[PDB]
Amino acid sequence: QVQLVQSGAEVKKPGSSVKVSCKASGGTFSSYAISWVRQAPGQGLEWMGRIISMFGIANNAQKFQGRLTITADTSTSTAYMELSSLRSEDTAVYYCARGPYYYDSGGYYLDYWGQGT
Amino acid sequence: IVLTQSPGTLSLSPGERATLSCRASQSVGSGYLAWYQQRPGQAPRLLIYGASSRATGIPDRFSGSGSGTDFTLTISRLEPEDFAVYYCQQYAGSPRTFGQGTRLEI
Amino acid sequence: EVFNATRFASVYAWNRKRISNCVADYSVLYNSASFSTFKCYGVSPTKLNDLCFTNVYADSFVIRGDEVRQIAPGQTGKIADYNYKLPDDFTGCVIAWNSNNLDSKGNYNYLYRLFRKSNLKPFERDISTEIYQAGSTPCNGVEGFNCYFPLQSYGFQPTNGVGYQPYRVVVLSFELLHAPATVCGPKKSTNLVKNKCVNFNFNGLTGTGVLTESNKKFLPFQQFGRDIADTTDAVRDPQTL
Amino acid sequence: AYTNSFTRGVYYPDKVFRSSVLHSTQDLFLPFFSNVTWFHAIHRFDNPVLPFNDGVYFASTEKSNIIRGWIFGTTLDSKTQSLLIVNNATNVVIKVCEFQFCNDPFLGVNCTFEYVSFKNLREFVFKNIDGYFKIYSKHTPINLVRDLPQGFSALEPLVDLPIGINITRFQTLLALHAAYYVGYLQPRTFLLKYNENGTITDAVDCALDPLSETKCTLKSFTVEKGIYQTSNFRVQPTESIVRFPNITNLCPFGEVFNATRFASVYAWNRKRISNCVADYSVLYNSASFSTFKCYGVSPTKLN
Amino acid sequence: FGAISSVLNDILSRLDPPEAEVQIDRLITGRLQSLQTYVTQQLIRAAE
Amino acid sequence: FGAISSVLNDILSRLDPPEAEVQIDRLITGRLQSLQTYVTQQLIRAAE
Amino acid sequence: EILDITPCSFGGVSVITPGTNTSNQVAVLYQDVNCTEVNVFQTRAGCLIGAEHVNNSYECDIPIGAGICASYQT
Ligand SMILES: *[C@@H]1O[C@H](CO)[C@@H](O[C@@H]2O[C@H](CO)[C@@H](O)[C@H](O)[C@H]2NC(C)=O)[C@H](O)[C@H]1NC(C)=O
Ligand SMILES: *[C@@H]1O[C@H](CO)[C@@H](O)[C@H](O)[C@H]1NC(C)=O
Ligand SMILES: *[C@@H]1O[C@H](CO)[C@@H](O)[C@H](O)[C@H]1NC(C)=O
Ligand SMILES: *[C@@H]1O[C@H](CO)[C@@H](O)[C@H](O)[C@H]1NC(C)=O
Ligand SMILES: *[C@@H]1O[C@H](CO)[C@@H](O)[C@H](O)[C@H]1NC(C)=O
Ligand SMILES: *[C@@H]1O[C@H](CO)[C@@H](O)[C@H](O)[C@H]1NC(C)=O
Ligand SMILES: *[C@@H]1O[C@H](CO)[C@@H](O)[C@H](O)[C@H]1NC(C)=O
Ligand SMILES: *[C@@H]1O[C@H](CO)[C@@H](O)[C@H](O)[C@H]1NC(C)=O
Repeated sequence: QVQLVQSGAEVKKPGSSVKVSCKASGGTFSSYAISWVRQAPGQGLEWMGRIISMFGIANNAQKFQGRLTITADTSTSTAYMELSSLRSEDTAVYYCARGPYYYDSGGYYLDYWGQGT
Repeated sequence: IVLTQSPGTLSLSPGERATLSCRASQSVGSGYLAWYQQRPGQAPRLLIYGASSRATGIPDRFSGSGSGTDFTLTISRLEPEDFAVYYCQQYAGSPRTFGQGTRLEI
Repeated sequence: EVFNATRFASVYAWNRKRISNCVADYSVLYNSASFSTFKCYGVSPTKLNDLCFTNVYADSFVIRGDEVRQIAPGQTGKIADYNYKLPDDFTGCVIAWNSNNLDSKGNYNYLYRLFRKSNLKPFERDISTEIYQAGSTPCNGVEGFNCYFPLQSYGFQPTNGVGYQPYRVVVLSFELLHAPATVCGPKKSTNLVKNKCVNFNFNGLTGTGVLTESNKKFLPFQQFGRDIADTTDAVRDPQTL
Repeated sequence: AYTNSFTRGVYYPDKVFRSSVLHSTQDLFLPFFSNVTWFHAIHRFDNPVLPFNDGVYFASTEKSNIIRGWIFGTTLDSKTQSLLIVNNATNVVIKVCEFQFCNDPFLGVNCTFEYVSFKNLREFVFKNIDGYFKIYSKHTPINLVRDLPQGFSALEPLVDLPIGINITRFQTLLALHAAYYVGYLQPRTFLLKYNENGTITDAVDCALDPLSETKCTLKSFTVEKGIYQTSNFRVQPTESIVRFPNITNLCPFGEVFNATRFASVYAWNRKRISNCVADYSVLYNSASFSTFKCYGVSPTKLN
Repeated sequence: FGAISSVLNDILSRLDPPEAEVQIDRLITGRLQSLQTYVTQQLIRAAE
Repeated sequence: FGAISSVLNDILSRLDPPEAEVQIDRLITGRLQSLQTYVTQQLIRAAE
Repeated sequence: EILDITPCSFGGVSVITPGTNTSNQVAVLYQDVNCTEVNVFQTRAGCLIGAEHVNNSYECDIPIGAGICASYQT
């Protein structure tokens, strides 16, 4: 049902910028706190950003603060991430995250993830 | 904050009662943990949220407990297809931090 | 365009619309029976037709079953205080009607924003998201009891119960002052008769007097004269100057 | 640089005509005998932004209409609503449309209603009330080239405009190949003297000096010999004492309220609360409570 | 005097009898009290 | 004077203004009438 | 400890003035307060500010109370 399309594997030159997509198909979109996570090969997963779709505002994780600009395009029901200052070691698999941001309904964090890049 | 788990891996034969606990360096809350089960080479899947509020679509066999600084996840009856990676995940505030993972081998 | 409008705004961002330079038929509003609650405070419901009002503002938002009584002056409530406060001396009519036919199809569109605005002066909009601010010393996460997201939203399902059943409400805000009256009712008017004891109502002033030409010269902007006792003595004829 | 107005800042407050009536009103006003800020921008001597605060008094001396614009903006960058007033050669055009403005706008020698149309002194008071922006104007011929004459001028309300903004800053637009006055309105009471014909010949302040409080209380410009009571002396409290007793015990309200069992109505249990510190903020904050109607005490203030 | 509008004609134009009575009873109480003060002033002064 | 509490500061406390105006107004009309009695007494006794 | 409550000091504010044609100078009379809480002259009527006390004797023109009278003179 819900899924985010996998990309073709990427290798990038140091110093460039990479754009990674995240598709949402099915279900009731724009009520979820779509976010952004990644996991390096052989290391645990690390969070980068959080997006409240209605007001389209995002925050960046401390470790990655100042390097990531994240936006969500409600019209195409997609979530976009922009990463600059790419290096040699940065080639890796990149994930996508989501879940409703509603309080007094418990929740706040849920799954509803896809497969990767 | 670092969410220190117990232990890195518990080597259990099928049917064992596996308590994959997870302990926090400072208090977080009793409706403030979540656990995700990552299938091999895939993306993790939520099973229990808010420390004890069982996520819908998951069997009762999985059951989380604990509060404050010490939390516990229990798997009551291991079956052969349950070997997989499990992650604890702080749920209160701050940047999301995920546990180091437990790999179940034969 | 504002009352029978295709789209209604949310309680989070209730739209405020200017209405000017238009003769207003309040009869079709009163006689039409589609309106569930039509309780009025500043004006009679029946006599909403004859009188003139300088400026009419229409406020649009959608409420549950409880708010129909909650949205009133001097009443206290979650949405009443935290979201949209009605002034205690509000002069106007609160209008509400059914919304099952248009809304509640799952229709998740509406949002209401609870705990963030502890105090709001009347007729004020808070468009700032401000994710936290519930109160505690730590911050930057929600954590527990320390903070929580104010912007909660309504969930309307085709299975919504009568108690949580949604209703559409439009509040017309009449500001009663002395200024050029943009809106008045559908009554044609007789010509001018002078030097005769005539019951008169000019721009909705009302009263009884003898109309005579006045040698006193208004400054061009001024409209209504007055006395030492603060009663109307000089008027500018609206149609002809 | 600073100088005093000596008279200026009196405008028609309400939408009426009054003949020979001494009527006292409370509204934002430029105080009598107060500093009005004085600037130059000639020869490069550019013009700064100013703190709008509650109100502004603006006075311009221009020979070749160098002053051409006014802005009342918070951030000035298309994020928030910005008004433009410009008066070019024969047309007075008023656009309160959302515009992208350059940071330094100069002339070389999202939108609601739109309006189109030293020997001389032009005085403008720009004010926004009740979501309405009202512009006051007055043109007066003067021979005192140096500074403001000690004369009384009344500014008529020209037009009324529905802008509705969070105004905080102010700037003036100038031609590039003057002196402009700035003061801040504060709530004060004026006693206005209308003539027979209604021109505002003279006005007296109500807080300016002990003669003025007497003039306002007597409600006349001329005050005869004698003693007059005008107001009340009052020492204002400075500090605040919040002395309460200190008790360790907490409220058993939580245990009673979330108790498993409550007694029946025919025999309702009576529970005594004493010798404990009780917080009613928790009770207000919880949203599970369907009904909170309170009679003796207002619900917000119980705690 | 603690009513919606000080002008009596305004009250008659805007509000209908069921709440109008409460409004006018406010005007009658205030204005009449002021009249009572004024008359007692006049009566005492006329005695003087 | 038929109010919840006789102390005016206690009326500013113990409840919010929107409902509080009715209690204050009852206090105001009672005290003002008390002044009317006391002052009119003063003028007549002063005339004596 | 047993504490007395004494209400904060107060009194009427009276303005002493000659006719506005004659002058704009003014003297303020603070009733029943010592001349600390506020040409400052203290009399039993109250604190009087802006007036020059003289022990010379003249007929009363404007009465201050407590035997003090005010007048406009060199
Ligand atoms: C003119 O109006 C438009 C909208 O009518 C303003 O731009 C919009 O800004 C919102 C953000 O709140 C965007 O979601 C819209 O896509 C924007 N629309 C367009 C057409 O840009 C715009 O800022 C206003 N001002 C100017 C100078 O264009
Ligand atoms: C609103 O539109 C509906 C369309 O079905 C119509 O029946 C109704 O009369 C309209 N109301 C007004 C006030 O025009
Ligand atoms: C007015 O300006 C003068 C000098 O510019 C200054 O001494 C005085 O303090 C100012 N007045 C106020 C009230 O600040
Ligand atoms: C004056 O300004 C308006 C808009 O600011 C512009 O349309 C017009 O062409 C200008 N010139 C004249 C002569 O009106
Ligand atoms: C008031 O203005 C009129 C305008 O015609 C003038 O005739 C009259 O003399 C003026 N009154 C005074 C007192 O200046
Ligand atoms: C008051 O002033 C007028 C001038 O306007 C003057 O003619 C008159 O003599 C003055 N009164 C006294 C008592 O001096
Ligand atoms: C003046 O003040 C002091 C205390 O500040 C007080 O003791 C004294 O009684 C006051 N003077 C008079 C005349 O009361
Ligand atoms: C007036 O006061 C002065 C200065 O204190 C004193 O020298 C003189 O004796 C006083 N005269 C009278 C008449 O009280």
